[PDB]
Amino acid sequence: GVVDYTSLMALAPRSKNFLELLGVFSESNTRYIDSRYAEFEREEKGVTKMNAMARGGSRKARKEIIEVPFAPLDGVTVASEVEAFRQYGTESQTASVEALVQRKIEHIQRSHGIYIRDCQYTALLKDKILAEDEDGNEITALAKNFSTLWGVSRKTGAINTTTAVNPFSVLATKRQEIIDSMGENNGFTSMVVLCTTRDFNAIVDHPDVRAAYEGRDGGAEYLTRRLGDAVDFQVFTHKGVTLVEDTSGKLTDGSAYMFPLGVQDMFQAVYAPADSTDHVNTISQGSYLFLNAGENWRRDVIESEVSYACMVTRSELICDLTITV
Amino acid sequence: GVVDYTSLMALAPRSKNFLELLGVFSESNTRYIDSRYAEFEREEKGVTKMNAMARGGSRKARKEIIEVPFAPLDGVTVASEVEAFRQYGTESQTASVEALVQRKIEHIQRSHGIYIRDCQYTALLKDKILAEDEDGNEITALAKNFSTLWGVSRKTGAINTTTAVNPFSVLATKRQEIIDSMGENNGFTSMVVLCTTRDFNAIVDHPDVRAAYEGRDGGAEYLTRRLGDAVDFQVFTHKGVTLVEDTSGKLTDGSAYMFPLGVQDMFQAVYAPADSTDHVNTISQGSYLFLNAGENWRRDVIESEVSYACMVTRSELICDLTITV
Amino acid sequence: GVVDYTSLMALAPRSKNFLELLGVFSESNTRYIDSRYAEFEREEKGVTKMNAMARGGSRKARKEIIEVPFAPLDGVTVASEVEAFRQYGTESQTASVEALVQRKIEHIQRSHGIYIRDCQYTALLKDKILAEDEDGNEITALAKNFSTLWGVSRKTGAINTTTAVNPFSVLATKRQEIIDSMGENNGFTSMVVLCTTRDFNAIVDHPDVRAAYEGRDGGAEYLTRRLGDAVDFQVFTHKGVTLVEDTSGKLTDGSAYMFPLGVQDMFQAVYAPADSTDHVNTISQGSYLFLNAGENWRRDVIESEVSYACMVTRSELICDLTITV
Amino acid sequence: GVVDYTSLMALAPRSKNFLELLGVFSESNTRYIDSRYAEFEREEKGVTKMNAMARGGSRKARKEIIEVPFAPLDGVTVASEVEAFRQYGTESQTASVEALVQRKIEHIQRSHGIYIRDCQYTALLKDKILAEDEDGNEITALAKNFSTLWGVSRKTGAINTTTAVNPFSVLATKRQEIIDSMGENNGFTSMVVLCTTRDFNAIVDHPDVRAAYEGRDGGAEYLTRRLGDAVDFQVFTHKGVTLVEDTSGKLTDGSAYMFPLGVQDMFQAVYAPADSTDHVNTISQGSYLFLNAGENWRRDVIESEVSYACMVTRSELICDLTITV
Amino acid sequence: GVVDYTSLMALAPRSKNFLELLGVFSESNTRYIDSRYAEFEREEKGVTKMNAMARGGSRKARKEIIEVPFAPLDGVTVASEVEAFRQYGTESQTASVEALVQRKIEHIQRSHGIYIRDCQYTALLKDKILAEDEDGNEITALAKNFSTLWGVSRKTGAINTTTAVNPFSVLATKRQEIIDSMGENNGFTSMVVLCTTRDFNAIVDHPDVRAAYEGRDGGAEYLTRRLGDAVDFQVFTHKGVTLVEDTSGKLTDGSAYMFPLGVQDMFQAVYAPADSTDHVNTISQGSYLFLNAGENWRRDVIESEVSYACMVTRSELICDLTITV
Repeated sequence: GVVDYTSLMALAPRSKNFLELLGVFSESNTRYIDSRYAEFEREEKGVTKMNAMARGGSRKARKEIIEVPFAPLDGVTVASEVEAFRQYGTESQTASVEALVQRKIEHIQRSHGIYIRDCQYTALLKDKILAEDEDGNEITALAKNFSTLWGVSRKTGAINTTTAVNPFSVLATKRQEIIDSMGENNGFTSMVVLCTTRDFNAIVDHPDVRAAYEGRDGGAEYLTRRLGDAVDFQVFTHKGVTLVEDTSGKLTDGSAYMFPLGVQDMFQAVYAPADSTDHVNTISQGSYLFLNAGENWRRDVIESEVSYACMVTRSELICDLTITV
Repeated sequence: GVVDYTSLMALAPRSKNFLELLGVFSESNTRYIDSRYAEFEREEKGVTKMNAMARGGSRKARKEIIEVPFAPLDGVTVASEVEAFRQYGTESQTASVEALVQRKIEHIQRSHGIYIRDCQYTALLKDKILAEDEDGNEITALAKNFSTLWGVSRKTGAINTTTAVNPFSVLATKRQEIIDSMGENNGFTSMVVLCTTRDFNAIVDHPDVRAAYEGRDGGAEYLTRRLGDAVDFQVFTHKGVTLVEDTSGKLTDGSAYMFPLGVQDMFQAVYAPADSTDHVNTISQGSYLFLNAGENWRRDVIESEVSYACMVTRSELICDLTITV
Repeated sequence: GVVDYTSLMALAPRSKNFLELLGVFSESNTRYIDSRYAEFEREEKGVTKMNAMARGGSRKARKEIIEVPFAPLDGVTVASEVEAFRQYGTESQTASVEALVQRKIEHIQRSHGIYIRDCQYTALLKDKILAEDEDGNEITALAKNFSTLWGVSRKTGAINTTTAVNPFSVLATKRQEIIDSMGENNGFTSMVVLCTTRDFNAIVDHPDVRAAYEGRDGGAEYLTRRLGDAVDFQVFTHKGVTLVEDTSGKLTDGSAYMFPLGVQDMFQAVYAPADSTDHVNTISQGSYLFLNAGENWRRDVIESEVSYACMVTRSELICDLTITV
Repeated sequence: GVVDYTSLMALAPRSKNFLELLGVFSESNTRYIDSRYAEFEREEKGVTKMNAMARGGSRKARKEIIEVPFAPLDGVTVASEVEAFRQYGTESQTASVEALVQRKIEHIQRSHGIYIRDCQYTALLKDKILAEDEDGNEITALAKNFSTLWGVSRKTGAINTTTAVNPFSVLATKRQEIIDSMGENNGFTSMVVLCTTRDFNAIVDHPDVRAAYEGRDGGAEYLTRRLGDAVDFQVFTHKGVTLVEDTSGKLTDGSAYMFPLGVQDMFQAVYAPADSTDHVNTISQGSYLFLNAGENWRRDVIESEVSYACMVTRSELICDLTITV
Repeated sequence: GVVDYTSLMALAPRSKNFLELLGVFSESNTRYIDSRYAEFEREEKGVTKMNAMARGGSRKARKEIIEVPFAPLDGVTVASEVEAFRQYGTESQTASVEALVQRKIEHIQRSHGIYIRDCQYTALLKDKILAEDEDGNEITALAKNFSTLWGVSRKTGAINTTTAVNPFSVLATKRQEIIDSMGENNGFTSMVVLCTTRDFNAIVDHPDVRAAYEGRDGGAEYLTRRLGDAVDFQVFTHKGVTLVEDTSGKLTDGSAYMFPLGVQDMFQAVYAPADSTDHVNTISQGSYLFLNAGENWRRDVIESEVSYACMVTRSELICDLTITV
């Protein structure tokens, strides 16, 4: 005796974390599937068009299958007043049958968005799929490192800005290495450096560049700043690279990362379907919601789960930079 | 012989005071209830999701009940020309049956907004619920200090910017204390310092920071300034904290407060229902309005009341800073 | 044989002079009445709400009546081609029956707006109602000084910026005097100084403040500048007061005025009805328009009139400052 | 056998040249007439309203008639595929019956806009109506100088910025002369100086003002710049006058003009009707278009013409300034 | 047994590369035709209007025909789940029948946009039509140089900014040469210099102009920057010319180009129809899409092709500048 209420999940769309705002994981490179196994094709080849004749026809991608981790947050009790989920029809919406549903959906979306932000930051920073048990111990049968998955390796770096010299030389060399790795595409938009607030301050005021960054600060001139105005982050552009001060808190100090934006199919995502006998071999809606009124004779629960995974197919283009303060 | 006209309250929505613009008390963390007693749950725990299996289930909040203070401003006399509250139907709206109603509603909303701003500023500054009699004497049976309510304590500070040194060190230490208090969440957006105009000027031009704040003033670069453009306040960002010059007038001189923005469920609010035999155990519309035409044989009155309360559940994260000029 | 065409007055709304843009006289504090006598209530008291009980009830304004000056500009002749005022119906609008009406209405609105701007500037500057005969001689039976009307007095000042010292000290003292006059309200938004271009230049570049105003000019940072972008005025903020360079031309040189913005009911206005046997004891539409086709056998006229008045109820808060160059 | 297609002219409205963007010749002071002779009334008098009584009534413009020059650009051949001007009905619009019509209309509008910009620049600069034959020789029977038309004279000037001193003194004196000429109106908005790029550079960097214009350049602070953002011109404000660098190309070097903006009825325009037996004593649509399919047995032509004229009624307020580099 | 699905191409419009954003190749100067041969008319003459009489009538363009290169990217296999191209009707859209189609269309549009950007950059930089075989060898029977096509020649330049002097003198001389080439039109908007990032940095910080470009950087003041805010490029204006730092990657280092914007008919484009027996002598939709379900008994393919060409009719106005670092 379970009734589905997944459609109401759209009544309050999630927010957009800093990575989503930067466009690293957007709604474009994210597809909904109908199986627990998700296909990701890392197409690194040429699809160039060329001139042909009026007749004569004329016109090999490594893809991998993984298991999408399951994460239910079904912990929820219906208060028998929040049983106003019998919406639409004729309803009594006003505020009584609208605001309660909106608040419940907003709470669920906040929890799901926190989980998804954790997944995305794990994919970008640790270069692996997030999958952990209740105790906080990684499930090695689901946490698959991308480098060891695609048969590829990632770049590194080592900079200490306290002593002397301009650190941006290493960043430029990494830029040349990355663009050589892209080769026949070279389709990056900008070079961003996700750095902590302390690292940003340390690298922004050292005497080699302490004048240009402070005296000649081009406020509201950077493309990211103009495209932002929804977050209070601080940016600085120099030597063809941009320093971005992440303020989410998940960026551990002493570890800044530099990577390009705009490379197609570099970052992907998926929304596997929910575990059920009715939702098997059926397309997924992303975040689910079921109202169970037969699990317990005393209270009815609101079961909610989300299946989601991320990877960096072109993981070779990420510079796992290390800073020292 | 009383007819209700609460629905017309929406014809002129209230303004948004500085606290509402900053997002401290917004329409999100504010719910309408159907009883004089309001429930507030200070959930400070972990609701993290984790990986599970295809089967096996897998998935303690202190809440307190208070009395919502009642505040009627029913003082109002119908002029027998402002008896045009027989709107809609066919009406004669034009200006005669529209502008009078709009002006009356705007006046009532202005009074209610002043009262609500007083409530919110009392909750933030004095860390207690505002409840006073006609003489201006606190009703101790309703004014419940939040610290002594949740079994929690608040932080303090002591800075004199007239002599020397950079005051922001104390602010940074308080920031670390607050983020340690949040612990496993650390989900603050920015560190704002509600300071008076005199305190702002004193702390902005002392010679330790007199150059950066004046010469290197990043006008229209702060997130608050970009998100504002509806108030003429002045802001300054330094050392990872923002100085905000409140211009509402309710911020007494010599007492600036520093607190974080964005912490979920830290600030809440409620709208208890109106005292009546028809509005008991019925959801509330916020601000009410009744037209009484039998109270006095001579004149008819316009009774209006609003029930409203605020608290700071995570009161431990507020730094009750003290400044000296 | 007269047909009314007052409704077409809305086809081209008036502009907004500098005072209207600043919000001194807006559409909020302006009401339409149905008599030649207008009521203005200077409520300077407390309407504060307070806590009460579930039962027990719980909950003197000087208002004055004046005569609204009448001002007809009925001088107008119908060209017998501008007799296309038989609009709507089926019409022939295209451009023939639309642009002629629009141009006539725009001309009438321009004249009325000039008159109304004169009324508003007289109310603010000379602190009296504008009422003059054809020769330009004041009608003392209608020109009622606000100070001698409300039983109140206004403030003054005296500053010469040519010699030395910072003039803003006098402005600050006047600010304290005004806020003391408001007392239990203190609800001003900003301190604006309506000053002429010559006075603005004289007070902006004297050596005491010649550096901050020029070198440290916070362009596009003032609230008025951000809220403007529809006028080319120049502003400067210092010592908690703003210097505004009026460019309307009605501000005589050597006389700058400082007054607060946002004080409720300080500035009011009214639109008395037109003088007629059909428009007596009838609500007013503001600006009227009648087509008279029986006044003269040769030509038909377009009679237009507007009744309008302004006052400063809280006149005690205006600083009639005097400058010397 | 001619069918009219004037209505399709609105499918692609013209652009707005620099003069139109500045508001010198806008859609407000431009009326459509029904005769080859156009009436322009230079009303320089007082229409001020004044107080009157409840009864007693209470309440000479030089206008000139000119011939509107005719300018046909009927040179056009229908390709028998651009015979898709049988639009609407049921059509086949898609792209075939839409884009061809749009391109033809855009071409015609571009030619007409070039002609109209020439007319407007001739009216402003040479202070005469543009009317020339095919050879480029002025038709003295239509080119009527405005000064010799209204019985008025225009101002002049003489400045050489290469040597020394501040040129703006002459501009200020001309400003006082102009405002004295306006007298009882004085309703100008700003003092603009249409100057060439070379003249702008010469007058902007001479050592008397080389510091303020370069070091203290108030970028995006001028009213014109904020109201622009559709043209890449450069502006500078000083001494109550604005220097505007025209980039249209029709401003000959060594001749900059200073004139006020906002003066009512100073600049006017007209759209006389097309020369035909069906369009005589009929209101005009501005730019016409006729499809003639009987003029030539071989090809059908697309006849298009526009009648248009401009004048400066208050020509006495224009300073025909002369610069020397 | 082939069904056409060209209409769905509009479900996801292409992006706009840097050249399209600058307006070099926009949707205005781009027409859809119905033959493999495209007509381009380089009209460099006078179409000026002039005054005429009420009667008397009053009122030679080199055009060339080329073959539009054909470029199919028909390489595509239907997954038998992406056979949801039976959209509309009643459908099951939700996400299943919407997102798959949207993703396929977005992929096809991305490939086509890359091809079209290559065509446009070849037309602008190499001044020839792009046409190459699979091996990447130019088809000389389709690659027609514009100079040798129109009987015209292009300009050149030679600047080395490393040594001394101001390079902008050569740019100014080229500007005068170009405007002399335009002659009786002179209708350019701005002088842009498409330069690489390295060339931009080299030419922006050399000591002759190292101060104005850095100290006096007019951020957000250039017209291109205001009209942009969709790309993170950097611009600088000096001596009446603008330096633009292209970041697309197709601009080879050591070769910057200066050319004017706004010249009518200088840049054109075309969309020839698809090669088929049903799409011959039929207007073109730009990018096509056909679903072939009889080509192979095993899998069905998604055939897609685009015919497209560009030229610079007024090629004489482009300065093929050469830089040296």
